[PDB]
Amino acid sequence: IQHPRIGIRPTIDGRRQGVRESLEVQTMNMAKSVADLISSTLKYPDGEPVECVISPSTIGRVPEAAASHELFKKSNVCATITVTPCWCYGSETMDMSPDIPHAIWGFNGTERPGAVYLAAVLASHAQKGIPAFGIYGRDVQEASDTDIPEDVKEKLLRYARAALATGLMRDTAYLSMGSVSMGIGGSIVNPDFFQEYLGMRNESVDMTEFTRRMDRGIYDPEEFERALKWVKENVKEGFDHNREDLVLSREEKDRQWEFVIKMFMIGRDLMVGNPRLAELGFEEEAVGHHALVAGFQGQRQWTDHFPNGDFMETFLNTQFDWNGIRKPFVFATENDSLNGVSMLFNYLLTNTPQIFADVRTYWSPEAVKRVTGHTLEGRAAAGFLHLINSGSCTLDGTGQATRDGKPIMKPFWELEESEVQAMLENTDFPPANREYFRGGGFSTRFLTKGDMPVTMVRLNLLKGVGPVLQIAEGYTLELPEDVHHTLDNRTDPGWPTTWFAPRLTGKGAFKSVYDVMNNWGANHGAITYGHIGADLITLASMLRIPVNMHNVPEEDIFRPKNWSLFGTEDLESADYRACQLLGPLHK
Ligand SMILES: [Mn+2]
Repeated sequence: IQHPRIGIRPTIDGRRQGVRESLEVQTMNMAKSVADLISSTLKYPDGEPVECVISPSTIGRVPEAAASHELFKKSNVCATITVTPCWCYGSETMDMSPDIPHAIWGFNGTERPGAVYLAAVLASHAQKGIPAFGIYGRDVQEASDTDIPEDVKEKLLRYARAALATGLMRDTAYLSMGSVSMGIGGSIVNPDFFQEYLGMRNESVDMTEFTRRMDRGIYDPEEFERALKWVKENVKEGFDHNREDLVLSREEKDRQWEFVIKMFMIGRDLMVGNPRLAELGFEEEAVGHHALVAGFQGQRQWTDHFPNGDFMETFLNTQFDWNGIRKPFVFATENDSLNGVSMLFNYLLTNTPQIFADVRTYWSPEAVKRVTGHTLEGRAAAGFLHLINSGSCTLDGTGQATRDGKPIMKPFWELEESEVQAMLENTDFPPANREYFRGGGFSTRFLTKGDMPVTMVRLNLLKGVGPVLQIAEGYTLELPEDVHHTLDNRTDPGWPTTWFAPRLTGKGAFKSVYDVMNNWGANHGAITYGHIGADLITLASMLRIPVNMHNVPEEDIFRPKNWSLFGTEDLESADYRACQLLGPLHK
């Protein structure tokens, strides 16, 4: 986990004999209050507070800009925020860095013409092709006021959350274990996308590596014994749906439990390395693959032979195991690298674990009535989607964590012991269906609680354009029990279920629930706790990824100010024109 910094640049009128001297304290204060707002509100994925760096002085002339640049170059700065209460000399004071985002906050004061600077400097940004965000508060503030108004706070934090996400991805790897899974497009990994858009490397390991490590004892035998004991005490094996001649013996199931535990360990060791392996004499394997995110191909070649990836996938994505409560390791079923990245976006913006799901079924009010006799009401009234992965899901996806008596998913450092216990208590692990997964294993089964606000998210590669992002804010649903059971028993009752209704807006692909499904670009989605659409739109514009589809209110759209120059009326097309022209950060 990197600690990318936000660089705060206090710019000032350069002229002295009184002018500059009298603005110094106010200008330096704006910088310090942004730093405080950020460091006391946001945290890195590891729970540490976000770190900021202020320029070595206020910036009135270019050599002060160069000094700031010098300091930032070596303080691991992933983005800048310029703050000012006054007029400053635009092109002499601006940050020229083309590979990171920039935001300018201009104080809305009258003696304090920060807004004139704001607009002038953003004009330079747009003219010189260096995208920058503009942060202007609705209400004139007194020259003395040091409160950051709420509209300003909101823009600053949104900008900062998205910037930090770009900073956390940069220079990390995606690891593939295996390759293409059952001709799924997202499993045909495109390194140009990772490299150009995300600043990321691609690593790769054939699944044979698992076998090698199991056969030769390349994992921690002490951990294994603690894991086996923990699993027996905490993991409840579920109902075996297998037909008579496919049902495994108690002995063979017990062996498979040992196997999937070692899978989890090896998967995790592959991603992030493990000091213990160096102690055991496997110095090369100890380093890992520097993976901020990864996937397991599984089907068909591995799952035809050996226990499936469900246990490994579930637990990497879950915020605890026998070693205690912890960050998740963002992990893609079927090596769907695009779903992995979709989950990664959500994860880095929220510090919360991520649901991987097949978008399995659209249930219309009509089909529910025919099948169950029940007329849908409330949030479910317009129909809904069955979100269900083929065996694995973050246990946090139960929705068993709670805030104000409402279901949520939490960053790991906020998880209480009773919440973790409730997640386990409400989860089952049915043996794998051996008509699909000959090699065996155990899937994960639970039902996500209703009434949880969530965002479903997907990146798709469009040939000759690149990645495009789709976003659907909505709510999890609680169906009447007999209705849930009917719909479930008829689909895949060995797997975990989330019932999802997207918010409809009457525009675009959100006129009906069917249209949301009909416009979804893959079999998979990434689903996070929270309504994070506006954050995703902001992140997307930083990465020059167009948004093909979202249900976020237009007034929450926050993009660099030069997008505006591509159009104010057809925001979608303006977004494609801007992303098209600017291209990916690292091309
Ligand atoms: Mn799938």
